[PDB]
Amino acid sequence: PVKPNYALKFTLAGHTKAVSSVKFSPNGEWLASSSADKLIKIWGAYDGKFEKTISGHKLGISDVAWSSDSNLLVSASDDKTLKIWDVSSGKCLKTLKGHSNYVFCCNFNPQSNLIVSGSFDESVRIWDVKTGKCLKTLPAHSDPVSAVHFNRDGSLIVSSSYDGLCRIWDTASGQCLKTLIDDDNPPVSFVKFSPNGKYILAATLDNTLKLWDYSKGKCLKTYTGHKNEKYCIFANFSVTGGKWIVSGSEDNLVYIWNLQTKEIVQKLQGHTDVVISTACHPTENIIASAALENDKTIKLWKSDC
Ligand SMILES: COc1cc(CN2CCc3c(cc(Cn4ccnc4C)cc3-c3cn(C)nc3C(F)(F)F)C2=O)cc(OC)c1
Repeated sequence: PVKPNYALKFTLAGHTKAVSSVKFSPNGEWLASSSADKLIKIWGAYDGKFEKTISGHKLGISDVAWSSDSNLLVSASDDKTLKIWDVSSGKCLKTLKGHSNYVFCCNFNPQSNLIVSGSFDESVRIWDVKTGKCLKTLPAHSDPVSAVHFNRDGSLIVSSSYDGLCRIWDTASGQCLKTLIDDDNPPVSFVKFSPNGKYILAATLDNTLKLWDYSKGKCLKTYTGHKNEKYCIFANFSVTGGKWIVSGSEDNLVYIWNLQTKEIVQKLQGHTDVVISTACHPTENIIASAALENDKTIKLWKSDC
């Protein structure tokens, strides 16, 4: 494929404040969304059909993530907690307490016995899913933590922060294995491992995304053309068809790049505020996007490649 042809199929209205994060369930059936309105919503991944609302946090929610079997969700809230939810019943199974400021980002490990979180309190915490207890507190950064992600076998965690650092952590020991910097130390607004686990995709608040080989510390690709100077915006590897990079943008568009050539191959227009979050369906060429307070809708876009 040379270029995709993503076209708007559904617009998902229901949150009453900015949408903070959207994620597809690993089994492809569902989309979960979190919002500053303190709610989680569940939507059909293929038809946009509203499914249910999950409530219980006392303040807005920044992030949600799915367990590997698609049965559990974890949410990260301004109330300083994370919550583990059984999706099909809606019950809160555990409340994870320990952070001393907003919890901004979260993820399960692939085995989904652990949760990693990053907080405005500048720490990363590793939690046991079964007991809800904090296993490790990492003195990870000197500014809020903008992203945390496990690699494909769960042995590593990558974190990013406004302090301009990206760090790689040994899940088992909690030891910092690598600190990665970039010229002029722009805030690092997002990071995540590539699906094969060999690369790091990192956003910096200088309107730039970079694909890094973190082992050799070498920048392999640079993607520009979007607007990213103010917000932490999710980015993705799209792998079900053509190999793309996907990101939101502060000009209200979804950007899609060719991973190897770095050329913009499509811009998706429709949102009326910053596109803060995008996600890529695990098996079909479907993108979900979500926007800030002046918009508050989620959109599902479908491509033939
Ligand atoms: C002190 O300076 C700062 C400023 C900022 C700015 N900041 C704060 C608000 C915010 C931001 C990014 C994302 C997207 N997101 C979430 C998890 N991972 C990602 C990529 C969601 C939200 C958010 C949370 N809630 C409850 N409502 C929202 C919404 F904006 F949608 F209203 C964001 O950029 C961040 C920061 O440290 C991290 C330090």
